[PDB]
Amino acid sequence: REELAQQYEAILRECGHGRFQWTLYFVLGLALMADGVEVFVVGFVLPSAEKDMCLSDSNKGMLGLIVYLGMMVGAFLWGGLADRLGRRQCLLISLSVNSVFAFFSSFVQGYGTFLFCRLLSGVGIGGSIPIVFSYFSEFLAQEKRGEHLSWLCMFWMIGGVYAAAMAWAIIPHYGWSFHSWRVFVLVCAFPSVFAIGALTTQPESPRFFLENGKHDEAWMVLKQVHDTNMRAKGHPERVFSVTHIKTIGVRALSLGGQVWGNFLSCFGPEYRRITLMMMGVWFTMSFSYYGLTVWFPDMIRHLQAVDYAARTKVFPGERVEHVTFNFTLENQIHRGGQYFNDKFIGLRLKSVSFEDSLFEECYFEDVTSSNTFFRNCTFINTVFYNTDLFEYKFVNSRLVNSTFLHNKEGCPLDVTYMVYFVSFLGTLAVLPGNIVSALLMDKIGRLRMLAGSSVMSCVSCFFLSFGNSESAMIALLCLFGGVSIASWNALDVLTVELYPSDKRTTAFGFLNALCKLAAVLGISIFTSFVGITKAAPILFASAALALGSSLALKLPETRGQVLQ
Amino acid sequence: QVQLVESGGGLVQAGGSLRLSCAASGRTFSRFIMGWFRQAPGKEREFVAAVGKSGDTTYYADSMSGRFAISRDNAKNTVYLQMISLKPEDTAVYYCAADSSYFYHTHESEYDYWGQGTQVT
Amino acid sequence: LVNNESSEVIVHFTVSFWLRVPKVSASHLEQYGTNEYSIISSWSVSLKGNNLIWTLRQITFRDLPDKFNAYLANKWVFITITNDRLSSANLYINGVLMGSAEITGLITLKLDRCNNNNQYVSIDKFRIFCKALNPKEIEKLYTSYLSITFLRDFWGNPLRYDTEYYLIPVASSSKDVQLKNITDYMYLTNAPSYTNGKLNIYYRRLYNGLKFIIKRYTSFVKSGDFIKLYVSYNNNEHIVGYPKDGNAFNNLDRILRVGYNAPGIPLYKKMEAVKLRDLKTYSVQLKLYDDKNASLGLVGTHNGQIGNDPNRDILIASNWYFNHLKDKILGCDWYFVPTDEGWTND
Ligand SMILES: *[C@@H]1O[C@H](CO[C@@H]2O[C@@H](C)[C@@H](O)[C@@H](O)[C@@H]2O)[C@@H](O[C@@H]2O[C@H](CO)[C@@H](O)[C@H](O)[C@H]2NC(C)=O)[C@H](O)[C@H]1NC(C)=O
Ligand SMILES: C=CCCCCCCCCCO[C@@H]1O[C@H](CO)[C@@H](O[C@H]2O[C@H](CO)[C@@H](O)[C@H](O)[C@H]2O)[C@H](O)[C@H]1O
Ligand SMILES: *[C@@H]1O[C@H](CO)[C@@H](O[C@@H]2O[C@H](CO)[C@@H](O)[C@H](O)[C@H]2NC(C)=O)[C@H](O)[C@H]1NC(C)=O
Ligand SMILES: *[C@@H]1O[C@H](CO)[C@@H](O)[C@H](O)[C@H]1NC(C)=O
Ligand SMILES: CC[C@@H](C(N)=O)N1CCCC1=O
Repeated sequence: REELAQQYEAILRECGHGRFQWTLYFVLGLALMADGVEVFVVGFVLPSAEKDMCLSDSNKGMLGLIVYLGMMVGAFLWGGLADRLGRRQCLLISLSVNSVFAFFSSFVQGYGTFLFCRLLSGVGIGGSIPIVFSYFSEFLAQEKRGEHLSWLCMFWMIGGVYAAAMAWAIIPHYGWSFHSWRVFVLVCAFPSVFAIGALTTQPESPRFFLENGKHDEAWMVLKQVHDTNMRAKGHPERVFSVTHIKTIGVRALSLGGQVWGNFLSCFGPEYRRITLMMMGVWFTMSFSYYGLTVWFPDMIRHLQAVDYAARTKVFPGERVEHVTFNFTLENQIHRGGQYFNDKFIGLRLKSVSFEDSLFEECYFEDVTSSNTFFRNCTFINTVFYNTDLFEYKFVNSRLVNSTFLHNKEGCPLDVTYMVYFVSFLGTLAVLPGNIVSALLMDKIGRLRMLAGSSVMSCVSCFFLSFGNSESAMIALLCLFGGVSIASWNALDVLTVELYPSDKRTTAFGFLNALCKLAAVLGISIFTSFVGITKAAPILFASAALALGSSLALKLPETRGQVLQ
Repeated sequence: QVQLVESGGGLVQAGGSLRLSCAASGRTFSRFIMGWFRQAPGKEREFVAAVGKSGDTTYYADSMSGRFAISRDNAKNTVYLQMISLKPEDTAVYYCAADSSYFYHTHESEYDYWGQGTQVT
Repeated sequence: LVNNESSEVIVHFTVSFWLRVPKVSASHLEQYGTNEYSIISSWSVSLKGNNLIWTLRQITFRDLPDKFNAYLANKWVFITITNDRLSSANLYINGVLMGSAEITGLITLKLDRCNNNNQYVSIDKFRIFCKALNPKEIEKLYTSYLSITFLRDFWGNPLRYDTEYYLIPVASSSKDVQLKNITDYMYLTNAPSYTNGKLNIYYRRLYNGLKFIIKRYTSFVKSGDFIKLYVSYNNNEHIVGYPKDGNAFNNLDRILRVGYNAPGIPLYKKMEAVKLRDLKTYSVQLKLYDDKNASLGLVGTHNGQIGNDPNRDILIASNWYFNHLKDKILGCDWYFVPTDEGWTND
C-alpha cells in the first residue's frame, strides 16, 4: 500500500499543476456552491410561506431542522456508496436527486409533501463535501495540497451570497401572485443543474481505479490529465513515457456488506485513536458554530421586539359617538374607551390592543387584524360583517346580542430585509479567514492553524456580553464568522490526509454526518437560551470549543507527507 | 368523536335557581367552542349562550344576559350553565353542543357535536 | 348677563365688544339646538346653538367643530361687526374677517327669548363707532385692548396665586403632563377626547393631569415676576426644580425634577413668568434661573428614553429656545387652564 502511493505521487509531481486541476476546481466548486445555496432556502422562505401554507411555530421548527436531518442521512449514505462505486458516479447521482427534488419542491402546496421534498433534497445534497474534497484530493501532489484544498471552500460563500441576493431580489415582489417565494426556490435550484451539466465532462479519479485493480483505466485517466496539462504549459513536447502503475439482489447484498465493512474498519486498531479524536473535534466544533450562528439572529430579533414594545403609545379615555372610520392603525393601545353607534369600514390593524373598552350598537365591516386583541371589553348589539375577528381575539370580554356574518376564510392561525442583509454580511465576513487559511495552511501547519483558530474563537466567545445593541450583535457575528472559518478549513484538510484512499470518503462522510447531527442538537439547545441569562451560551460555547481544541492538538501531524 | 352528557336538571319552584353540568370526554376538549341550546314545546332550537375555547369570553343571545351565566372548567373537563329567577317560560330541554370553528355561531347547523339533553321543568 | 328678568342693562356705523359664551352641553345642544335667543338688541345680536347671528338682511357665522379652538367656547373673544350702508357689512373676530353680507337696497343687553336657565354670557367693553372700520382700524383696536400688563390663563382671566391650574403645551395641545414618581421627572401623555359626528363637535377633556400652583417667591400674576412652582400630588405640594448637576439630554437640556430631596445637594427652584411671544394668545413662558443668577433656560420638552422607560417627552428646562423666538410654533408655551364652570366634559 505504501509502495503504490510513492509511485502515484511521482506521476502527479512530475506532470505538475496545469489546466486539469483548475478545470476540476471549478466544476467541483459548482457542487459546493449548490450546497451553500441549499442551506439557506428554507430559512429565507419561512416568513413568506407561513401565510399560504398555514404553518405554526412547531412546523417552522421542523422545517428548519429537516434540511440538516436530510444532510445527515445523505452524508453517510453517499460517503459509504462512493468508495464502492466511485466518486464521479455517486456525485452525479446525489446532485441529480438534489436538483430533481428541489425543482419539485416549488410546485408543492401541502405542508407534509413540502417537508418530504425538502428532506429528500437534503439527502441529495448531503454527499457534496465528502465526495468533492476526496475526489479532488487525488489530483494534487504533496508539494502543495493544503493550499489547494483550502481555495476549494471559497465557493460555499459564493453559494451563500447567490442565495441571499436572489432572496433579496425575488421575495419582496409580493405583488406577483403561486407567489414569489416559489419562484425564488426554483431560481435557487439552478446551481445543482449546472453541477450535473459540468461534472459529466470530467474523468473518474485514477486512484479509485488503481485501488479497484483497474489499472488500465487509471493509466488512460492519467494520460488525459497529462495531455490536458501539456497542451498549454511551458514544455508540450514530453511524451507520457510513464508505463503502467503497480498492480495490487446479489449486488445489493455485496454493496451492503462492503460499506458496512469499510465503516467498521475505521474503528480498527490503527484508526481508533484518530477516529475518536476526529469525532470529538467535529462534534464540538459543529455544536458551537451552529449554536452561535443561529443564536445571533434570534437575539437581534428579540432586541427589535423590545424596541418595538418601547415604541408603543397609549390612548386613554376616548369617547366617540356617530362616527365612521376607515384609517389604518399600528402599534397602539386604547384603554377605557366608550363607543356608541359608530361604524368601522375597511379597517386594518397590526399589533393593536383594546382594553376595558365598551362598544354599543357599533358595526364592523372588512377589518383585518394582526396580533390584535380585545381584553376586558364589552359588546352590545354589535354587528361584524365580513371580518377576520376570530374567537381568540377576544380576551375576558362579554358579547350580548352580537352576531358574526359572512366570516372571512383563510388560515385560522394568528401569525398570518434585515435577515438578508445580516446573512450577506456574515457570508462576506468569512472571506479574510479563508484567505489567510489558504495562504498559510502549508506554512504554519494543519494542526497549529486548527488549534489557533479554535482557541481564538473560544476566547472571542467571551465578548458576547460586550455587545447589547442591535449594531453590536452584527459586528460580533461577523467577527466570530470571519475568524472561525480557518478552523473548518484546517479540519477538512486534516480529515482528508489522515485516512487512506480506500476509506477517505467513508471516514469523511461518517464524520460529516456527525457534524450535521451535532448541528441539529446545537440549534435546538441554543434556540431556547433567549429569555435567560446571557452567560449560558458563553459558557456552553466556550467549553465546547475548549474540548475541541485540546483533542485537536492531540491528533498527529500530516504536513509534508505522501497521501497514503 | 366527543361524547357529551348533561345533568343537573329537575323540577324547580318558581323563581328558584338551578345548575346544569355538561361533561365531555377525550383529551380534545380545549379545541371546541362550547354552547347551550334549548328547545321549548312546539318551537325550534334557539341558541341561548356560549363560552370561548379558554373560558375567558362569553357569548349570550338576546335577552339571555342576566338570567343565564355560562362558565367552563378545563381541569374537570366540563361546562356549567347557571340559571336564576326561573319563570314558567323557561320550560324546555337544554342541549349542550360543541363547535370546532374559529368563530362564535348561533345556528345549530354550524355546531358539530351535540348532547343527550336534560329536562328542566 | 344671566337668564333672569332682573338682569338687564339699558343705555339711552360699527359695533364692537368682548364676549364670553359658555360651552353648550351635548344634551342641551340636542334639545335646544334650534331655539334662538338674542344677547344684545336695538339691528340685534343673538345666539342660536353654536351660531352667532347678526340681525338687521342677516349674517350667520358657524363656530369651528373643534371646541378647543372654537370661538363660542368659554374663551374671551373680540367681536367687530362693520356696517357699511353703502356697500355691505363685515364681521371680525379677533381682527379676523369671518364673513360678510350684502346689505343693499335696505340699547338692551340681556338674554331675551331663552328657555335655558343656565344660559349666561359676559359682555364687556361695549363700543359703537360712528363709521365703518377698515382692517387697519380693527387690527389697532384688538392690539389696543390686549397688553402685557398681566398674564392670562386659558380663558383669558388673569392668573392668580394660590390657584390650581392645569398645564397644556401650546404646540401639542392633545397631551397632558404626568409625573412618574416623587423626586422624578414629568412626561407628556395623551389626553382623553370626546367626539360626536351627529352634532359635529369634538375636543379633548380639559381636567386631567397634574395640578400646579404658582406661589410668590416671598394678588395677580404680573409679567416678569419671580415665582416658585409647586405640584399638588396626594394632597401635598411638591416643589419643582432642577437639582445641581442633574441628568440632562445632550448635557444642556436639563431635566427638571419634582419634590427632589437629596441631602448635601442644592436644588434650584426660582422661576420667572414672562410673556415673550404671541401677544394675541393666552400662553405663559417660564424661565428657570439658578442660585448664581444664571438662566438655565425656559421650560420645555424633549423626546428621549430615560433608563428602561419607554420613549417619552420629558419636561426639560433648556436654553435652546432663546435662539428660535421667531419660529411660527415653539414648544416652550403652556396654557394654565383652571377649572371653570363654563366647560364641563360631555
Ligand atoms: C337584539 O338585536 C336584535 C337584532 O338587531 C337587528 O338586527 C341586527 C342584525 C342589526 O342590523 C341591528 O341593527 C338590528 O336592530 C334587535 O331586534 C331589532 O330591534 C330593533 C329595535 O329598534 C327593531 O327596530 C328591529 O325591528 C328588530 N329586528 C328584528 C329582526 O326583530 C333587538 O331589539 C335587540 N335586543 C335588545 C334587547 O336590544
Ligand atoms: C374594530 C374596530 C376597533 C375600534 C376602533 C376605535 C378607534 C377610536 C378612534 C378615535 C379617533 O377619533 C378621531 O380622532 C381625530 C383626531 O385625531 C378627531 O378629529 C378629527 O375630526 C375630523 C375627521 O376628519 C377632522 O376635523 C380631523 O381629521 C380631525 O380634527 C376625530 O373627530 C375623531 O373621530
Ligand atoms: C375590567 O374593567 C372593569 C371596568 O369596565 C373594571 O372594573 C372597574 O374597576 C374600577 C377600578 O377599581 C372601578 O372603579 C369600577 O367601578 C369597576 N367597574 C365595574 C363595572 O365594576 C375591572 O376591574 C376590569 N377587570 C380587569 C381584570 O382588569
Ligand atoms: C376613507 O374615507 C375618506 C373619506 O371619505 C376617503 O377620503 C379616503 O380615501 C378613504 N380611505 C380609503 C383607504 O378608502
Ligand atoms: C462542513 C463543511 C465546511 C466546509 N469547509 O465547507 N463548513 C465550513 C463552513 C460551514 C461548513 O459547513
